[PDB]
Amino acid sequence: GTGYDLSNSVFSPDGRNFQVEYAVKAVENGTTSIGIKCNDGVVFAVEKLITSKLLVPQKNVKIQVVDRHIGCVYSGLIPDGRHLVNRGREEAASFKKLYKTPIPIPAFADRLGQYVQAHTLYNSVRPFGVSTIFGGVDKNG
Amino acid sequence: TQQPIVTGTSVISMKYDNGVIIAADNLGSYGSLLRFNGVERLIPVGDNTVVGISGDISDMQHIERLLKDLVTENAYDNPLADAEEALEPSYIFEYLATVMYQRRSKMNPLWNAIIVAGVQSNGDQFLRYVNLLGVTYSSPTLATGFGAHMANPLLRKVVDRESDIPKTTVQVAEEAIVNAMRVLYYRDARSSRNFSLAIIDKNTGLTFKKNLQVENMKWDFAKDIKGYGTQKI
Repeated sequence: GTGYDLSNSVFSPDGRNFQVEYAVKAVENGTTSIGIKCNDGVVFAVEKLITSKLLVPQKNVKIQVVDRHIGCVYSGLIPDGRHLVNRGREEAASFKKLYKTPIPIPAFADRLGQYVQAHTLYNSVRPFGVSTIFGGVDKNG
Repeated sequence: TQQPIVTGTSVISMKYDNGVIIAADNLGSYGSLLRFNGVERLIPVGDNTVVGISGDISDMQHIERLLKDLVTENAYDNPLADAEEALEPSYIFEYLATVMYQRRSKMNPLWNAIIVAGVQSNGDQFLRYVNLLGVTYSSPTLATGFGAHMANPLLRKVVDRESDIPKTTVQVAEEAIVNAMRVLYYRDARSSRNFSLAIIDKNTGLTFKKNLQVENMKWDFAKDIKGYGTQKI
């Protein structure tokens, strides 16, 4: 029948999760942001739509730092991005507290991944309305 | 409630006309065993603050990690993290003071005595003490442990009240600190000859000096000392 796109954790008959696909529409609607991997680092950039002359230039910062070595940028629902980064920061601190070393970027990527995936497992939460581009430098590049 | 195992002795400090000096030796004692000789007990925070810590070294290392987390956290979503919204000595201290008093109130202290030395953004000298009881106080000279009993008397001869501060120079202040470290090496049984010294100056910034040694010691008179009363040879 129908109604498969009303709850988050529900599989449609073709094996899809429509609420996640609808979250993608929120991202596609957002500002454009990018990442570029260079031969000893990474670069992030983002478009900030100036709605009016009243917006103070150079303030309203969108790119966020995690620990001291990771940058995150995202497109879509900005608050959802901040929420994700707050989690990332909690998660990076935990890793450093126990293991001393700064969190490697692959390790950090999965921490965000597992958290975002968790928000597709239950109907009592909605998926994240962002796609996040992030990275940095660690022990091996 | 606990007991200190690996310990650091005196931390001594004073302010001068343009800033503050702070020093502490490089020893981690284990009771009467002089166990570790490469222990840095001065913790710089940014370019304007040095925290000197005595007492339990395991707790010092925990406090050390708290301070690194403070710097990280302060830089989050903070475009002015290395300008107007950088950490002041006063913020570092008030944070530490809060923690020290909460831990004593939980009957589980950080078994330390801490001196935060620095220069605020407006140029003012910052020097304040806090310990395991959460007790705080400011003075033109501050010292922990044996330094309180032996260094303060010497340092107070240079800066006896607030008005002596603008009259006191870096050279005179540093010499007074260095002399006090020699005196502590003479009479404190848990002291080391090797120490670190840090100057924070409102003009010349943070100057951190490692691997200093007590020099110009007087011992020659010991040869003339024989017996304990009546013995002649």
